[PDB]
Amino acid sequence: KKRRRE
Amino acid sequence: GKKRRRER
Amino acid sequence: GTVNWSVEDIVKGINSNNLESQLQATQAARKLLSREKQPPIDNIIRAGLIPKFVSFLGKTDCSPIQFESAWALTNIASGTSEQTKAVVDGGAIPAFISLLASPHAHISEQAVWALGNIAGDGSAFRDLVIKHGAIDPLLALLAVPDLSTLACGYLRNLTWTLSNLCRNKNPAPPLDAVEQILPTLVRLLHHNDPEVLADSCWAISYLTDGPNERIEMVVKKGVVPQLVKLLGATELPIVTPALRAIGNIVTGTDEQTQKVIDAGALAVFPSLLTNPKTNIQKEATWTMSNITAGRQDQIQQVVNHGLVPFLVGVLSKADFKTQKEAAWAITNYTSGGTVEQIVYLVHCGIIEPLMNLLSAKDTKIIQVILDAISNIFQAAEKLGETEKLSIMIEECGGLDKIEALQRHENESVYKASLNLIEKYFS
Repeated sequence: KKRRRE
Repeated sequence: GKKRRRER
Repeated sequence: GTVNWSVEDIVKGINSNNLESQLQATQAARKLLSREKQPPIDNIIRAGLIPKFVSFLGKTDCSPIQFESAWALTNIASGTSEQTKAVVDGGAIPAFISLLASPHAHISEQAVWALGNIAGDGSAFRDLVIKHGAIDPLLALLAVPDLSTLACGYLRNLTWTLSNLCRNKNPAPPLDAVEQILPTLVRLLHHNDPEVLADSCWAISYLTDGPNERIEMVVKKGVVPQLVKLLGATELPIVTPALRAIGNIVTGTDEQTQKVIDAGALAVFPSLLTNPKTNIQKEATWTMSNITAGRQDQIQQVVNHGLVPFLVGVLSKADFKTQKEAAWAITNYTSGGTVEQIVYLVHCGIIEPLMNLLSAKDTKIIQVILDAISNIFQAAEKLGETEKLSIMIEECGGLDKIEALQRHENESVYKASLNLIEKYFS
């Protein structure tokens, strides 16, 4: 679910 | 800024 | 008398083997390299001067020429990667590290600055500065009982150079260098100068931009409460990196995210999600989307802090990039939330602004919204109230947009819309 997508 | 120029 | 010399005259003075002539010509080069417009960096490189400047860094008996050459080389290193490389190729890295111990504060400061430009070029020069041993002497300059006794400009330059040792990826900085710097960074993050605070936050934001283990090295030092405090600063140059660091941290484990919540961060989000700076709203909404990807008890704290109406607000009206983060925040919420939490979303007014964003010519936000609708319907099934939801979607023009998407080109999009129509609208 987490997105390292700034 | 990654780099800095010293002007004075 | 050193104003606007030609490069030719600089070369003639530097090649004279009269130290005082060399000093005057090196100052003339420094002034050229310091001018407002188009400093002639390539012409100075092409004249062959970098080796001479580097040898002048070593002239302990002529501190003025150490200073002038350090400033000249700093400004060359401030340029493109190729210009920084020319300085590194001349042997400048060990020569500057040796000047960190100078008894002249203005020379040590200039060496700090030059190494910041070198390390700031990229991961390889950063790691090469570290291998030549820069961290110990840099950290020794800050080993004072109270940072307030240092000159403000000097402390700002040190903080900035340390932030460049923390910057860049592929690879990230060596783990042992990060462990070595972090306690000094924690102390700088509590200093009262706004520029020191901003660059300390930037450094923390770089160190948390990475896998969970890098996040944990930072979070374990106990900085999250100070970051949350800075999240409420009035200075936008502090809020911006503080929020980037907080957002990086909540990309980590649910326990790391809980430390952000425990420190009070959610109480700042009413203002961040309405902030006049578009970039702050966007980063705040992205951060919210990684919090709504958490546990049901973390979703519940988002609810308790009154943040679902603020997400409805950003979905209704914001820059499109922010609206897209808001759509993600809603899909994450509906994917992880309880039935009661999802119901609450609808009572807050999520459906109409969600439907309105189906007019967007962005394929992934359409996929995101369709996923949310399906999740909301599934919660409605368990309550036996899908028809109430269908009518809601129909009254605000959403059914039209969903039907039209059956003829949308992306197969993932038309399959999702087909299922919705087949399942709940007939």
